[PDB]
Amino acid sequence: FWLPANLW
Amino acid sequence: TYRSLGRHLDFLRPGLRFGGSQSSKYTYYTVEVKIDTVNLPLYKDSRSLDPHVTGTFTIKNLTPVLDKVVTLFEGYVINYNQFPLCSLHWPAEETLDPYMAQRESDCSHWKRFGHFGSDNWSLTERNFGQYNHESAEFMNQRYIYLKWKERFLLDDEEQENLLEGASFEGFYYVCLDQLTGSVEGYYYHPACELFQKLELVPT
Ligand SMILES: [Cl-]
Repeated sequence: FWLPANLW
Repeated sequence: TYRSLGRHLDFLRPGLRFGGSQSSKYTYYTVEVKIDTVNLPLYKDSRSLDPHVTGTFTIKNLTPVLDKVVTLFEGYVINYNQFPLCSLHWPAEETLDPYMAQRESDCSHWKRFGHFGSDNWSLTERNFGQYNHESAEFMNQRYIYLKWKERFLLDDEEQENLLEGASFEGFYYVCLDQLTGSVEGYYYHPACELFQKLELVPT
């Protein structure tokens, strides 16, 4: 699924 | 009277693990995929409407708190006949609605894997111009195309049930390389014109 922007 | 039991493929069979990543400009997660069941659409009967693949996704360290997030997914295999590359030509059964996309979406996403010839592309043909009289049947080509969609949250990979927001709306275009076992994917969200990239190899 659409995964979090864990690099943002 | 009787119907075929199907086949299992060296890189599409029950019990098979893949590991790798799902990533994009602002995302990187380690992921593991496990194949639970396979029912390849070798012919057209009633069973070919049931999911051709079922398995699990595992996301490692999704939150700072949750070390393992596991989903159960179902999917279908492109065989260029009843299940062509253009999803809008799939059978009208309602359980296939979650896998539909516009023709241009299917076209561009399949093309992007880079394994098609440069010739004869038409947005108005049910296989976008890529399956002809001299093409091999899908199981006998090097690259197999699939669509996957998660539909349940689980606790462990031993599968007991515990998905409805926007972050679950799309699906994966998937391409398996039968020669090397490598798997590539694009998670496509209808409402956003960006994807996430899935990259896996067998464990
Ligand atoms: Cl057509």
